[PDB]
Amino acid sequence: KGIVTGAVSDHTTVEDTK
Amino acid sequence: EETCFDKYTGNTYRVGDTYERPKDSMIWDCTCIGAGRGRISCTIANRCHEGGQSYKIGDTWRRPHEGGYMLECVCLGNGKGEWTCKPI
Repeated sequence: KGIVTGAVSDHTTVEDTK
Repeated sequence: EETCFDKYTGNTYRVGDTYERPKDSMIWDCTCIGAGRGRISCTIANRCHEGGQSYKIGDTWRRPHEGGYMLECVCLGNGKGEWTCKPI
């Protein structure tokens, strides 16, 4: 039977808004 | 007087404020840093995003094995939005 695991890369961002 | 403006929430924040942001079909945990630039730092690392939904650390959810049994999934986080699904 299948098992599946996920995660995220580039998960953290910085932006300027002013 | 120093603020960040987040167009995704449409709200204006003070320095040190935290909030949730909708973007890219996910929920981000954001902080108004300020830095004279309305600077915001946001992350999905402490949430799980699977099957189009957004989960918090410790949440569990069900989904059919794409078959044909159900999977139980859990949100672990582990600093990279980690989740795992196994047959129940």
